[PDB]
Amino acid sequence: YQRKIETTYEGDPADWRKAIGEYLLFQFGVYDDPRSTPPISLDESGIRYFERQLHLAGFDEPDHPSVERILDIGCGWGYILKYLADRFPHCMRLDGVNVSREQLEYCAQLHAKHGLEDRINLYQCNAQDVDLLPDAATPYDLVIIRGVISHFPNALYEKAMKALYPRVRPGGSVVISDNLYNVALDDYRHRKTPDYFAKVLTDAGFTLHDMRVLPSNIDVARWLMDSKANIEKHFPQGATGTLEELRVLAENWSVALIKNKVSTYSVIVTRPAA
Ligand SMILES: Nc1ncnc2c1ncn2[C@@H]1O[C@H](CSCC[C@H](N)C(=O)O)[C@@H](O)[C@H]1O
Ligand code: NA
Ligand code: NA
Repeated sequence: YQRKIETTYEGDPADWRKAIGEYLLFQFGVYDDPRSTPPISLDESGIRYFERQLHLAGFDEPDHPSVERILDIGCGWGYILKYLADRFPHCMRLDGVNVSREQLEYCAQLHAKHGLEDRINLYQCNAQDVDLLPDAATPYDLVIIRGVISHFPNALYEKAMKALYPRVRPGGSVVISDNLYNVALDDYRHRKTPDYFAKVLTDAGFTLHDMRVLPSNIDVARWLMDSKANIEKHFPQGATGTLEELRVLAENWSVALIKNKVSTYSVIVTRPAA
């Protein structure tokens, strides 16, 4: 299982920057932010989407909880952790978990470029093993799971949430983005529905704060077709590996989004007080 994930994300980050943007954010974007000046890049749409999730989780309210420890589960190429270090300058502990050694090497380089290595800790760790993270005595105020659970089988997703719940502070937020199938059954010719997806979280003990389609189907399609155009512009001789797979997937996934067969969801849950 884990070797397949490692193979998927082992490619040169410089090639990925040409495909998905300089920030290497890989869970779509929003094209509706009044602060965005068109044309809207993948970097811009991705960050504005993440900012909208933090807004929906209550972090623009002046009396939100003090963000003292952060976890990013499946932290990709590390820009969400960089953004969060800038967003919460008083947060002196941000932890990233990832199975991809190539992505973690890039994360360490990005964080070192910004002098963030004393605030951001990196762990080569499966999501199911978050119970192994150091200092259980300091719970997490904010946990990010951005485009990761779609890579998990149902047993792994349930096991990971069971491991995560004790590590979240009461009143702390888990801010999730994932790619779901809108209906349980489609014509014959890691599938999760919204009801199933939310029930894993509430069964684990979390309380729903907000769940909605975000980005919109047409915004996810825009992100995919802009990434496809980037790959075709920057690899005119032909793409290889995961970037060729993304180029092909962009059209098929965009069609499914236009037909409303699949959507991307923002899912925010909190740990309740005992
Ligand atoms: N079981 C697992 N445990 C930890 N990380 C996992 C995982 N399965 C997938 N991943 C990681 O999940 C990420 C999916 S891509 C999304 C990356 C990042 N969160 C972003 O929003 O840009 C990759 O970093 C991949 O290596
Ligand atoms: Na390159
Ligand atoms: Na690896």
